[PDB]
Amino acid sequence: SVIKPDMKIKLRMEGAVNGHPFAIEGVGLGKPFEGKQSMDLKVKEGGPLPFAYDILTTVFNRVFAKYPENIVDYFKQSFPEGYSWERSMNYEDGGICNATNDITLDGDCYIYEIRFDGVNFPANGPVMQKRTVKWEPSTEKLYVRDGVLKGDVNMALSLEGGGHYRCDFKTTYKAKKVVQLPDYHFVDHHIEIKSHDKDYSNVNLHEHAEAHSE
Repeated sequence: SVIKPDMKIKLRMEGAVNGHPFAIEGVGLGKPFEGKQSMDLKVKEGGPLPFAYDILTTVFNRVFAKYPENIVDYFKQSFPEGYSWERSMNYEDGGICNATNDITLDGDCYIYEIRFDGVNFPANGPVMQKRTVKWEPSTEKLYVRDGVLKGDVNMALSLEGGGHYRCDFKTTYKAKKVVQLPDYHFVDHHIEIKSHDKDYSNVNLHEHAEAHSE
């Protein structure tokens, strides 16, 4: 297979939040079969970012998910051609983020082309006022719809000062070539920023994911 235990990551994100443009590029590595990955992100345009960095982290590849033998792996199946996904993230206070990622493979490195667009975040909200701490772990529900894979997850950001800020995710994954379709299943996720400088110009982001079924 084209999927090897150790692979590299390279990405560029171009986006905007409340109409203000920015761009971030990253370099990382991961273990597709263990569902582990790490990366170093750097703001190239639009910094210092005037919004909570956390609204970006889950946009920074389900190929990095431990898939058991009894569960069809939609993602690892799609390479070398690769796959792409679209997502809408609806926050409880009206803020909404749309994102897309086109994932291709070059040798042993995945290449991401990411677009990010968020709007309607309240000026006094947790995002614009950067009052988030981290995302809580989550469980994504994945199911097939019209020959493609859909995935929804109830997300929540812990807020500095107590409480949580809820956001609902709705994603569509599209393999660039025909692959076997899986049965309804789940993917546990745990994303964490391990380090970063004061204004988040540099960020070290890690993620751990594992799939499973009833």
